[PDB]
Amino acid sequence: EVQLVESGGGLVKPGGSLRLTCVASGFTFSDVWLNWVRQAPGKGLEWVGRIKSRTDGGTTDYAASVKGRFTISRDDSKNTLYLQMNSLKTEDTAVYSCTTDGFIMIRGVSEDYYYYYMDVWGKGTTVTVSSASTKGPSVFPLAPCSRSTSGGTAALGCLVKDYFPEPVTVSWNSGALTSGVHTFPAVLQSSGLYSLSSVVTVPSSSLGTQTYTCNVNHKPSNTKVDKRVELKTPT
Amino acid sequence: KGVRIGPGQA
Amino acid sequence: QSVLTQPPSVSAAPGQKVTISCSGSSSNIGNNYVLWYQQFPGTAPKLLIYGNNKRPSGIPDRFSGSKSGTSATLGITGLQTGDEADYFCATWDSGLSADWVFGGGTKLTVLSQPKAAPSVTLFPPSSEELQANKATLVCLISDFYPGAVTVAWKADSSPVKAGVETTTPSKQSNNKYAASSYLSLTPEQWKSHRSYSCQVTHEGSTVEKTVAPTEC
Repeated sequence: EVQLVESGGGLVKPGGSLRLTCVASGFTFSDVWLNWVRQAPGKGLEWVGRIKSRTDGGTTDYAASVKGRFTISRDDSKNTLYLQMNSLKTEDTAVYSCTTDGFIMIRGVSEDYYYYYMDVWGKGTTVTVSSASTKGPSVFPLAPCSRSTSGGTAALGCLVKDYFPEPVTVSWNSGALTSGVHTFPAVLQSSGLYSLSSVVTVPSSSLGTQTYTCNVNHKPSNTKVDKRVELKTPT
Repeated sequence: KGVRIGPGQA
Repeated sequence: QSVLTQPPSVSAAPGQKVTISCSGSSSNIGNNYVLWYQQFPGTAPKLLIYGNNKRPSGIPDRFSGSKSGTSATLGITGLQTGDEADYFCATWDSGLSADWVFGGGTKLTVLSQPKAAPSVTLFPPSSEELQANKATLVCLISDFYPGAVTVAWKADSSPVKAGVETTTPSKQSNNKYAASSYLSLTPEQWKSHRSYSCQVTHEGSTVEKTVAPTEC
């Protein structure tokens, strides 16, 4: 039962501060070095800093990207690790995890070799630095540029723009339409707002036979939008 | 004693 | 943008072999030892290789590692469907802070179904959005397998990177993958070009869609 659990993540305005906590259990905390690492959406892992064990000095090292703004400290009596973040910037947005430095020991014919590595990993806590706040989405119709031609299929849809926070739900014709429907995962903009699209594929030669209305629901802001999408009928 | 292979090690 | 560079994805059938490269510099891979990790969704990274080529107990010899100059490689033979996961390299920097540094990660797909090219649909900005003083071109990409593509936008056949936001690929209900990309422009810019294209590359083949302001 070896584990690390972090908490404290949340939404913070640029220039703000936030303190994260990481509780360890199942092993002798005071004996190991610990790290804070972070990973922004769709990007690679980035080491934030470390704090050595009391026996090795208990000193800290920080990535160039955070030194001077972030402070790492430990409390061996509480098996707790801390990360004090000040002067937060939007680029500090990411999932923050704590890890320990462990090792594989090899008994050589003379000396014992210790190979260190990030051993235990917490599941992370999410930190969002943005000036964004609860906002309903603007819904726009998605219709093909070139007019649809009979035979084959046509795609139509709804663009659900600038909402926050997740999630949003989309149904078509009050749920009566599910066939050929595909709602895509949202994209996150630099502004901190999300946007997603939902599209339905239908027989081209069928356009004009009925109507298509997307029902968008954004519970966080208690906003509901019903928008009919009208495509040009094949000529 | 012992050889330490990793960051900030002896 | 990762300190260590790895190909985004790799794939092969069961029983086959693959290699995953990790490129760095003298200050990281060049001076120090390479580690490799295997990671499954919602699970902590697992040590596969340490000391460039040593396997922890439990890791079978199908897994091997090697280091040469400023690059390292992870080899996996006798592919098992159970190997489908993400793999990333790691080592430390020789700088003043001795940072642990990591590769961006490589998704290994163990082919369990035939490859499927992506279906691409490109929508122009709607008249309603243009009247709201905004313009978004929407490129929807679906049903591809393996789950990795690269997206490139063009305006008047010229590359465009600014204003582009592309999502990571996500598994669909049917086990194939989807992704989307958005190109944001002002209404004025939108009307200035004659054509715009969303080109999706998957397993060496490119699928393309185009829209023209005059036609919409």
